[PDB]
Amino acid sequence: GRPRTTSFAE
Amino acid sequence: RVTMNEFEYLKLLGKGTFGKVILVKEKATGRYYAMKILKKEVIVAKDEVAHTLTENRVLQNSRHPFLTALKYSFQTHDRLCFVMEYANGGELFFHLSRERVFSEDRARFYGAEIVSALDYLHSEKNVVYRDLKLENLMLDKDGHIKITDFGLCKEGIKDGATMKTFCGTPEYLAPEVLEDNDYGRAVDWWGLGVVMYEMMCGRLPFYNQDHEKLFELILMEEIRFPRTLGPEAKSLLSGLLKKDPKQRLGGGSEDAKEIMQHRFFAGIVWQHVYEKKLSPPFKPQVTSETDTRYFDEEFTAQMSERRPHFPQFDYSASS
Ligand SMILES: Cc1nnc(-c2ccccc2Nc2ncnc3[nH]ccc23)[nH]1
Repeated sequence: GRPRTTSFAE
Repeated sequence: RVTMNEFEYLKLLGKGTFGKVILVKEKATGRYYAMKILKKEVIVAKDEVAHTLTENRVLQNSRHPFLTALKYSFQTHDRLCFVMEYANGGELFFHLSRERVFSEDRARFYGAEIVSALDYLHSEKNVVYRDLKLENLMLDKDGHIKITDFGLCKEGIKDGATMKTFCGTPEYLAPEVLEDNDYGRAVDWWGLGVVMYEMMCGRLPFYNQDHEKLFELILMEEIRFPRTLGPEAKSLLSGLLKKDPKQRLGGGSEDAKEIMQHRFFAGIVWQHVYEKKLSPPFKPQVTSETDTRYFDEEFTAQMSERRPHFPQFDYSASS
C-alpha cells in the first residue's frame, strides 16, 4: 500500500 | 454574507499539508460541499500567502468540467476557507490503492479528462498546474475526474514562457526541474506520464524514499515497461517521460494537441470528452450524498500579524 506523498515549495 | 455558522460539519474526508477538507452542508440551501480550511498561522509561518492568493484566483477564473468548482471563499479571524463542489466518488489514490492497477481503457478515460483540463489551464488561463499527482485527483458522482488544489500553479505563462520555482512533489518532479534549469509548461505533461504510468503499471516510475537516490533515478534511468503494456501504451508513457522537455510529447508549440493525436487516444473524440458524453468505466456506488465509502478511513473516522487580513479573499460565484 503506497504512502501518500507531500507537496512542497522551496 | 458567508461565515462558518452557515454550514454544518459532517465528515473529515482528508488532512495534511493542504489543511483539512470537510464534507459540509449549506444551511440555507441544503447543498453539500467540500470545505478546505487552512489556518492563517501556518500559511504565514511557511512564507506562502502567495500560494493561497494564486489558488483563490485560479479557482475564480476557471470553469471546466474536470476542475473542482468554487462556490465560496471566505476568511475568518483565524482561518481561510474554500467551499468547493463536492466530489462524491472519492480519491483516485483511494481507488488505485484497492485495485492496484487500472485497465488501459480506464487509464485512457481519466487521462483524456486530465489532458482536457490541462489543455484548458494552459491555452485558456495561461496556467501551469505544476503539481499533478494521483493525490490531487478526485472522482464525482458519475466517475468523471476532478483536479483540485491550485496553490502551486504558475499564472501568466503563455507560449514557452518559463519559470524557476522549485516546487511540486518529489516523486513527480520533472528532470528539467531537478536540473535547476528554467522550465515551461511541458512539466505538466511529465506529471501526466507519471500518473498514467501509475495507473497502468501499479507503481511509480521512479521510487526511493531517499530523495538523493530518488532524484538520481529521475535523471539517470529509463523507465521499465511491464510486459502487460500494449505497444500504444509503451509509446505514450515513453513519450510523456522523455527527460528532455524539448523531446517530450506536448512539449512543442502545439502542447496538449500533440497528446490528443497520439495513437493511444485513437478514437477518443475530444469534444465528447469535454461534453461528458463518454461512459465512465466506473460509476461510484454511493447510496446518498453523505455516503463516504470511497474516502479513506484514517479520516472519515476522526469525526497578531501572523493572523492578518487577506485582502479581497472573499468570493461568491454567479456565472
Ligand atoms: C490537495 C487536496 N485537496 N483536497 C484533497 C482531498 C484529499 C482526500 C480526500 C478528499 C480531498 N478533497 C476533496 N474531496 C471531495 N470533494 C472535493 N471537492 C474539492 C476537494 C475535494 N486533497
